[PDB]
Amino acid sequence: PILQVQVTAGRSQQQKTAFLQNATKVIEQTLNAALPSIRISLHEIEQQDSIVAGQVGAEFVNIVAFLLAGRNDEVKANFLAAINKTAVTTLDVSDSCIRTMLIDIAPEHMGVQEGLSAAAF
Amino acid sequence: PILQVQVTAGRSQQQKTAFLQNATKVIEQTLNAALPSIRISLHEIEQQDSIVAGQVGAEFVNIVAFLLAGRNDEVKANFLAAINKTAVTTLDVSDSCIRTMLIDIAPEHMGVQEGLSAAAF
Amino acid sequence: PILQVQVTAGRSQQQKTAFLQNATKVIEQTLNAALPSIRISLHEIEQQDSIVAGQVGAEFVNIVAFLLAGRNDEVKANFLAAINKTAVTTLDVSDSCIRTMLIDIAPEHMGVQEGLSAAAF
Repeated sequence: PILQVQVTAGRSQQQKTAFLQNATKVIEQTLNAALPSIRISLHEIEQQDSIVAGQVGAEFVNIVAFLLAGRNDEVKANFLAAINKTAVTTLDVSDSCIRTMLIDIAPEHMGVQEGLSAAAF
Repeated sequence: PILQVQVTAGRSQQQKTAFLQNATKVIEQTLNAALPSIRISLHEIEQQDSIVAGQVGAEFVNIVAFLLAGRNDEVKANFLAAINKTAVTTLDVSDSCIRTMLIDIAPEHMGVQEGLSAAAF
Repeated sequence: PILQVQVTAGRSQQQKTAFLQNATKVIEQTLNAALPSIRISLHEIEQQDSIVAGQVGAEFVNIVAFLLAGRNDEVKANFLAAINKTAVTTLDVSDSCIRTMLIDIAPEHMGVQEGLSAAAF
């Protein structure tokens, strides 16, 4: 499951390092995808370049997760809980402010190694 | 509805400030989501880091909007019109160059407060 | 089909220029969308701001492609192959490390020129 993440700006590397590290380790820990399938990208966002509720500058994370369809409401429900857990622990933010977004892609619609669709595996 | 936005780079803050402000106010004004549900993130893009039609460096906006499924073609159709309106007014761009992308997420597939899926509310 | 792209950081412009140029030319070359419909945005990502497999700093690309639904598994399958081809040729990376993500949007859910949904055309 490749992941892209927006966090409110202003963290040390190891925050935005260890977070990606146990984000990977939690993406394995969240069934399927050994390792080579997962990636995670962090892209910090400036205050006065974001708004939570209606207050510009409000700390935030949104995870968009692209996974290969065929997975269960409850394993997905499990991703969400452990990944909010990790984001909280190692990004030093609130549980409430992480918006994850689980996007299940079909094997013919993900272009992977060699540009052969994921289906062709 | 959390929002992520790519605009061609080169604006003053208040442009890329007031735009987010009435983008929020228009996201309320566009039925459902009181406030705490909405967020908006702006991420400006350099010329020669984007292309509209086939001409590198061409002013542009693309809004990706993540909303909770269950909403109507016409309220969505309403988002699009007022949000192109706002993007135009306060980002100082053309109507034609904003590409919005309405993505309706299911309540079990959005991880929100506490990492409990949105369904569990 | 508007495109957003994350590449591992560290390329010259013309890499991240010509890539967008034949990415456009290949998006035409991949049936439908004359030109004014396509856009492509590149957003480079720092090492220690990304992870492929579980190794922070690993060169990578992910293309998210937003296209208007109604297109065939095999033309999409064609996008993937030529666009991995182009990404490889002109971004100087491996075939295996590009993750594309084909997202087919419905004509009423894409807000385009004038903020009139794409359906209304």
